[PDB]
Amino acid sequence: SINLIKSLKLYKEKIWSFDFSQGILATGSTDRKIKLVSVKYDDFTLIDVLDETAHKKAIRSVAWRPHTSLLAAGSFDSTVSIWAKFEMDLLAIIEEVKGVAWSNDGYYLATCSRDKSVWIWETDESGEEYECISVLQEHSQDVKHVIWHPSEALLASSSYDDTVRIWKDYDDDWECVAVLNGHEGTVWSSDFDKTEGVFRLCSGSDDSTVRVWKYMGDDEDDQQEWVCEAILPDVHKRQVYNVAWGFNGLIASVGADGVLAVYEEVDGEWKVFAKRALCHGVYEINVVKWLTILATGGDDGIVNFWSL
Ligand SMILES: [Ca+2]
Repeated sequence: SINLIKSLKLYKEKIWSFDFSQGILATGSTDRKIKLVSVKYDDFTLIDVLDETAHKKAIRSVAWRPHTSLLAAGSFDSTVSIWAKFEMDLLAIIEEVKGVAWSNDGYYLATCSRDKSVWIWETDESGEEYECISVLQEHSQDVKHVIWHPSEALLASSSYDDTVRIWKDYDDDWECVAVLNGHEGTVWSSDFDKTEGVFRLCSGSDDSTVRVWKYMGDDEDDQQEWVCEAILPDVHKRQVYNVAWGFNGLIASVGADGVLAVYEEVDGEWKVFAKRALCHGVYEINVVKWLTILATGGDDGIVNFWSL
C-alpha cells in the first residue's frame, strides 16, 4: 500500500526537479525561484526561497552536492547557479540546461543540455570555482538527464535519441564507454542500482517501459559491455518521466498517466510491489525520489509525500 502522509503545494506551475540532502528537499519549477523544504515525518515545511533574478527561465534541475548543504540549479536559461548554507547564499553562475548532478565525492558537477552535450565541471572542497574539464558530445539529440553512480565516478546520460550513455574517465579523459540501445522513445531518466559490486541501471522512457540494464564486463578496448536484462511489469499508459532506485533495492516509477509504482526483485524476477493511480489528481507526475518514504512532484505544483 502507498499512503499519503503529507501533501505540500509549493507553486502554481509544474515541478520539474527536486533533491534531498541533510533533511532538506530543494525544488525547481517553471519559476525563477528555488524552494527549500524541511522534511522529517513530522515534518514538513518551507524554509527558504532562492531568487535574486539569477533566475531568468524555468529551473529544470536542482541537485545537492552529496551529504552537504551546497546546491546547484540548472535552467532553461542555458545557465547553472550555485548556493551554500536558516538561509542560503548564492555563490556562482556557470556557463536549455536540462539536468545537473554531482559525483558522490563532491568534486564533479555534470550538466546536460538540449544542445546534445554533457559537460563535466570540477571544483574543490569549497565548491566556489568551477573548471570545465570535459565537453561530451556523442548523443545525437536533446540530453534529458544525468546521474552519477552512488560510489564510482561513472555517469549515465539519458536522451531524446532513445539511448542511455555511460561515461567514465581515465585520468580526466572522459569518454563514452557504452551506449544502451533498446528503448523505442525518449529516455527521460535513469538511476543506478545501489547494490554493492558490479553495476546495473534502470531507465524510464516515452515507450512506456522501465528497463533494467546490467554491466557484463569490459571488452578488449576498455569499453563496457551492457545488456538490458529485464523490462519491468506493465504499469504506465505511458510516458515514464522518472525512475528512482532506492538503497532498499526497490525501484519507483512515475508517469504522464499519474501513476506511482514500486517494484521489488525476488528470486531473479521483478514484480509490482505497490501502485497508486491519480497521485496528483488529473496531473502528470514528473519526478520521484526515495527519502524511507517517497516524494513525488507533479504538474500541479505539489510535492506529495508518501509512506510505503
Ligand atoms: Ca508498457
